[PDB]
Amino acid sequence: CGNLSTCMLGTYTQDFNKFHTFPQTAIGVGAP
Amino acid sequence: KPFLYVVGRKKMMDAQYKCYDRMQQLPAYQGEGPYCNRTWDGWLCWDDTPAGVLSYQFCPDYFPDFDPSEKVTKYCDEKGVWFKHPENNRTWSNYTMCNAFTPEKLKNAYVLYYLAIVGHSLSIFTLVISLGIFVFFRSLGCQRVTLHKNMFLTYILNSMIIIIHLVEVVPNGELVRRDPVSCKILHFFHQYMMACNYFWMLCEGIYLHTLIVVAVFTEKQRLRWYYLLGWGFPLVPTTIHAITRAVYFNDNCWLSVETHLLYIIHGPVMAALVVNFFFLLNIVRVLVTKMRETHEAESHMYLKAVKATMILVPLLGIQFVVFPWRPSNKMLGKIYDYVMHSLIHFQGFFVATIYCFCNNEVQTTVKRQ
Amino acid sequence: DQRNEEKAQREANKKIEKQLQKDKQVYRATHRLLLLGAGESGKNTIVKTSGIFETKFQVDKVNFHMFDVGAQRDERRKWIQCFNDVTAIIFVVASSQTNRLQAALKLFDSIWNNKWLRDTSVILFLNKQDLLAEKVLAGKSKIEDYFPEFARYTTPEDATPEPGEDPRVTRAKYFIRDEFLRISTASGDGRHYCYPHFTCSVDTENIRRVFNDCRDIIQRMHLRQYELL
Amino acid sequence: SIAQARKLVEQLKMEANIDRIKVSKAAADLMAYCEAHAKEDPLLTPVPASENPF
Amino acid sequence: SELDQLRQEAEQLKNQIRDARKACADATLSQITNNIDPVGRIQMRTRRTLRGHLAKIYAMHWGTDSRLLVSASQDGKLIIWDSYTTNKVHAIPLRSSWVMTCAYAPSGNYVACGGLDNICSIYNLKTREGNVRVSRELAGHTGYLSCCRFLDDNQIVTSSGDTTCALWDIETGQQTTTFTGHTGDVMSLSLAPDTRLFVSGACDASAKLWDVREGMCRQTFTGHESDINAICFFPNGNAFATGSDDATCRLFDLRADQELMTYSHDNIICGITSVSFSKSGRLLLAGYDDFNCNVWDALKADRAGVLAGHDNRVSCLGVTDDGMAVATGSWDSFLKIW
Amino acid sequence: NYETAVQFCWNHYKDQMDPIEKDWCDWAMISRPYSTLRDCLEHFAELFDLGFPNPLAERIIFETHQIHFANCSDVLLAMIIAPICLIPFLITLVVWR
Amino acid sequence: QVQLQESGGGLVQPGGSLRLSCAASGFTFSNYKMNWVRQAPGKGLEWVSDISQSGASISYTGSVKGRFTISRDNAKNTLYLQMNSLKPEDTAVYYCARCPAPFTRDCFDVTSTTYAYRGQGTQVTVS
Repeated sequence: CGNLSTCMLGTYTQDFNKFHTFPQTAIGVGAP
Repeated sequence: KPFLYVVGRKKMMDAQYKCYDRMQQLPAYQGEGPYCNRTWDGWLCWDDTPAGVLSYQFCPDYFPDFDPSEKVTKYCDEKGVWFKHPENNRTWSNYTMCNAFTPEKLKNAYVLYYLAIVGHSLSIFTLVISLGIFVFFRSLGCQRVTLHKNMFLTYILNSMIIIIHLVEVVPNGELVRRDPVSCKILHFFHQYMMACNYFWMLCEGIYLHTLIVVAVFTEKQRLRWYYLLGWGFPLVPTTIHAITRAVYFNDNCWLSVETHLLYIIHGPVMAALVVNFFFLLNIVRVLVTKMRETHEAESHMYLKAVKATMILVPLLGIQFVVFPWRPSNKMLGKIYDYVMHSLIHFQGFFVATIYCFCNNEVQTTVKRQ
Repeated sequence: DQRNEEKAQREANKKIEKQLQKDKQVYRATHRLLLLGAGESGKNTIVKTSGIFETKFQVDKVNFHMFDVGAQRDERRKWIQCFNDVTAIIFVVASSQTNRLQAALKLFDSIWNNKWLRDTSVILFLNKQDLLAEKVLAGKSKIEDYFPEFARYTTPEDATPEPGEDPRVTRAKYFIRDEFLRISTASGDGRHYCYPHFTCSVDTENIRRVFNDCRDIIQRMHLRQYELL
Repeated sequence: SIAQARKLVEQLKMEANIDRIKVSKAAADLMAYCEAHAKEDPLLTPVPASENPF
Repeated sequence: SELDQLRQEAEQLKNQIRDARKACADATLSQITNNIDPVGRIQMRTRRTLRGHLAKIYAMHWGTDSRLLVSASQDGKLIIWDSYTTNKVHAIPLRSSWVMTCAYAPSGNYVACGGLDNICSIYNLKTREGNVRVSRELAGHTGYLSCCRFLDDNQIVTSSGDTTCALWDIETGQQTTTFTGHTGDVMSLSLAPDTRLFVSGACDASAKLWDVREGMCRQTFTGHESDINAICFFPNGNAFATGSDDATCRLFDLRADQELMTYSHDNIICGITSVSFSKSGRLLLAGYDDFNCNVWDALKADRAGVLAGHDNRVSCLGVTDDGMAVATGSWDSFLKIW
Repeated sequence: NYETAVQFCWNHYKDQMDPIEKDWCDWAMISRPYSTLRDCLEHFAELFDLGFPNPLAERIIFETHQIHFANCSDVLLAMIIAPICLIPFLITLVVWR
Repeated sequence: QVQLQESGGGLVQPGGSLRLSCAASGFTFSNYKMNWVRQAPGKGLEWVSDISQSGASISYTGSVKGRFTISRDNAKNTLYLQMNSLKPEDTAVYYCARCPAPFTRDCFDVTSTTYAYRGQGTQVTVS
C-alpha cells in the first residue's frame, strides 16, 4: 500500500527504519 | 547485500538497458553551436539538450534513502560540456537536493515516534482500568459489555506489540541488517493483531446495526460468530500474506511496505471500515428520525447529532474512510500526518474514556459502591 | 466419605442452571405489557374472577404478554409498582353523568409522575372516537362546560383530517390529545414517552399500533445504552 | 353506610377496656430482653471465621 | 338522625381511648433510655450473592434450619437456594409470573407464594416421587396477595389487598377465619413467637392486632401518617415495628397501646419497604427505597449502620432464625447474604 | 591495468548469450545475463576514479546494444479479492441465519 | 392519626359565596399535597381542584376554573376553597382529600370509592 490510512503505521515503520539501518549514499560526490 | 539494495540494482539495470536502447532509436539533433549531448551518468539518462537549458528530473527510488519528491539540478555550461565539479574535475550531476531534506525530516519524524509511544501508553494505562471495571462489576454485564471486553482486549494487545516493535526492531540497525526469524514472527503477530483490532470495529458495528436499525426484537444472539469474525477470521488474510511474503518478496524483517502483498491484509480491513461507515450513516439516519417525531427545534436536533457522531467515530473506527489516502503535497501532509496519528494512536484512549468514563451507567454505579 | 453428596448438589445445580438458562431466553423474548384501560371503555376489545387475565398474542414472530388486570379493588397505588419492568402500558381512555375525561386525566398524571413508572413508556388509546363524533355534532356539548379552554381553542396545523368526520369533532378529538400531551411534556424528563392513538374499539389492526410503538421503545432504550440519545 | 358506622363503634368499645400499662413498665422489658440475649446476637459482635457459616 | 349521633359517640370513644394512652405515656422511652451504651458503627459486608433470578425479587423467607432460602421473583420462579454453598436446590416454575410474597413452612416440607393472581399456591417439597408440584390451590380472595405466613404444616395466614386477612386450612382448602376491619390494603403481616397473635399493617396508616382463634381485632395503632408497607414482630412477642411510605419507622407496643420510639432522619425521603429484627431485638434493619439497608437501633434510635450493596430498591429483607445472616432482596435480581 | 579487465569479461558475456541467442531483443529473459555485465565493470574499476561511466566501458556497453538489438530492437489479485468477497457472506450470516 | 375535618355549608343562593375551611391535624401539612373532591347526589366522587406542597401549582377542573379558588395556610394547616358565583349543579358534599404519600409530584386514588385519608364532607347545597 503506502499513503493508505490503515498502513500509515507500517509506512511510518519503514521510513523511520531506513535512517538507522541504511547508510546515506553519496549525492554526486565521488559518484554519479 | 540487503534486499532493498538487491532490488535497487535489479531496477537500476532496467533503466540502463532502456536508456541505451532509447539512445539508439532516437536520432541526433543539431543545437545552437556546442551544446549538451546525451550522456548516461549512471542513474538517469539525459537526452540531447541545447546549451544553457538546465534539466530538472526526479531522482530515482533505487536507494532506500532517496525520495522521488525532490529533483536533480544537472547543468551544462555554454562551452558545450556538462558541469564539472571543482574537486574531481569530471562530469558531475547535482543529486544533493534529493537527500538534502533527510536531516530535517529526521527530527520531524522523531516527533511522531514519541507520539506513537505516549499515544499508545495511554491506550494501556487508561484501558486496564476501563477493562478492570467490567470484569469486576458484573451487574453492568450485558451483550454490549461483553463485546467491549473483546473490543478492549484487542486494543490492548495491539498497543503492546506496536510498542515492542517500535523500540526493538525499528531503532536497531543490527536487527534489520542481520535479519532474524524473530522479527518476521513479530511482524506476523503485529499484522494479525492490527487486523484483529480493525476487525472488531466491524463486529461492534454490526451488533449496533443489528440492535437499533434491524432486528430490534430478536435479541440475545449467539456470540459464536462474533468471537470468530473478530479473533479467528483475521487468521486467514494474515497467514496467506505470510506464506506469500516468504516465497515472493522476502524483505528485511518485512518492515518494507513497497509490495502489493500487503493488500491481502489492508484490503479486507479497508472493506470492513467502509461497512462501518455505511453502518454509521444508518444509525444517525434513525437517531435524527427519532428526534423529528418528538418535534423538537432544528437548532437542537443537530447539537445532539454531532455529539453522537464524534463518539461513534472512535468505536466504529471511522477515520480511514474520510481520509482514505494521503495527499502528494507537503503543505497538507505536515498536518495530515499529525491529524491522522492523533486519531490512530489515541484511539484506545478515546474509546476507553467515552464508553467507560463518560458513560452515565458507569458514573452512577461506581459512585454508589 | 462425606464429599460424595456435593457432586449430587453440583449436578442438581447443573440441570437447574441448564433450565435457568433455557428459561432466560424465552423470558426476554416475550415483551410484557400492561392494559390499564378505564372502566366501561372497551378495554377488553381494545386489542381484539382471576386477579390478572393474561393474553398471549404474537406479531411477526414477537410474542407479546398482555396482562388485563381484572377483579381488583379501586386503590391501585400499591399494585401499579409491580408493572415497572413492562415494555409499555396500554392506556385506554373513554372520550365520552360524572366527568369521565377528568377521571382519566388525573390517573395518567399519577402514572407519569410515579417514581417507579418514570422509565416505563405509556401507550395512549383514545377510545370511543365513533361516539365522540356524535356528542359534539349534535346534542349536549359536555366538552364545553367540563373544560373552559375549549371555546377559545383552534385545531393545530399538525392535524391530519380523516374522511367522514366533522371539523368540530377534529377540533375536539385533538383537544383531548393535547390535554394528555401537556402532562407528558411538562412533568417529563426524557426517560419514558407517551404515544397517543385514535381508536373506536372496533379496529382490526390494533395489534399493529402496539407493535410499532413497542419497537420504538426498545430502539429508544438501546439508544440510551450507548449514550447516543 | 349507617350499618357500617355502627361497626366502628361496636368494635372501638371493646378496644377501650383492654389492659394498658405505662411505658416505663411496658418498654422496660425491651431493655431487659436486649440485655439478656445480647450474648447470643451475632449481628452485634462479629464472630470468628470458625463460628460463622460464611 | 343517627348519623350525627354515631359521630358523637365515636368522637368521644376516640377521645376516651386517647386520654387513656396519654396517662400511660409517662416517659415514652425518651428521657430514661438515653443513658445506655450505643454499639456504635456496626459495618457489615456481603458474604454471598444469588444472581440466578431473571426478574425483580419481591420476597424471601428463611427456613427453620437457617440453611435453605426460598426467593420469589417476577419471572415465575421460586428458586430455593442453599445459603451455605450457593446451590439451587429447587426451581419451582409458577403458573402466574406475578408473585408478591412467599413463605417457608416451619418444618421445611411446604412452600407458599401469592401475588396478583389472588391465589396462594402450596407446593410440596418432600415428595415420594422426588419431584415438586403444587399441593393446594387456595382461592377465594378478591384482591392481590401481600404476605403469607405459615402457622404449621396445615395452617397458613394470608393477607390480601381486599382490606381483609384470612386463615386457610390446607387439608381442605377452605378458609376458617376472615379477619376484617381494615380500611386500606393490608401490605404485610408477621406472626408472633407463639402462633396465637399477629399484626397486619395496612395502607390506611393503621396497624392492627388479630387473634387467630376468632375474628376479633385486639388492638389498633394509628401512629404512622402514610401506607404501612412492612411489619415484623419483636423476638419477645410483646412489640412490633412498622415501616411506612412517609420515610419513617415506629416501634409500637402491645401492653402500651401506643408507639414508643419513632426512627426518622432529616435526609431520608423514601418509604420503607421491609423491616426485621435481630436475634436479640437490638437491630432493626429497615429496607429503604434508596437502595440502602439502613440498620437502625431499637433502643437508641440512632442509625448505627448502612448496607448499600444494592443496585435497585430493597423489596424484601429477612434475618435468619439464629441471627447468623441477613438476606436482603432487591429489584435487580441480586439477593446478597449479609 | 583496467584494459586487462575489460577484455576479460567482454568475451565472457558472449559465452552467457548462447543459451538465449536469437532471442535477445526481449525484456524478460535479459534480466540475469545483463545485470552480471555491470558487476565486472564496477568491481574491477572501483580503484579508478572514473567509476561505471568509464570512457572505455562506456563504448563497450553502448556497442553491446548494437550487435544484438540492431535488427530487432492475475495470480496476485486472486489472493486479494477472494478474502474480501468472503466478508459479506459472513456479514449477512451474522445478521441473518 | 390522619384526621381531616371541614367546615362551612348551609343553603346559599346561586351566585353567592362560601369558604370551606378544611382542618388537618395529625400530620405535617407541608410535606403532603391537598385535594378537593365532591360527591354529587347519586354520582361518583369527582376531582375538583388540588394545590401543590407550598402554593406552587394551583390546578382546577373544568367547571370551577375561574369560579372557585383553593388556597392553603401552612402556618394554620387550614385548606380553603373560596367559592364564588355558584351554580345550582354544585349541590354536593365536599370532602377534603389528602394525597397518599409525601414529597412526590404524583397523587393516586384520591377519587376512589373508599380511601383512608379523606374527610367527612359538608353538604354544600344551593337553593
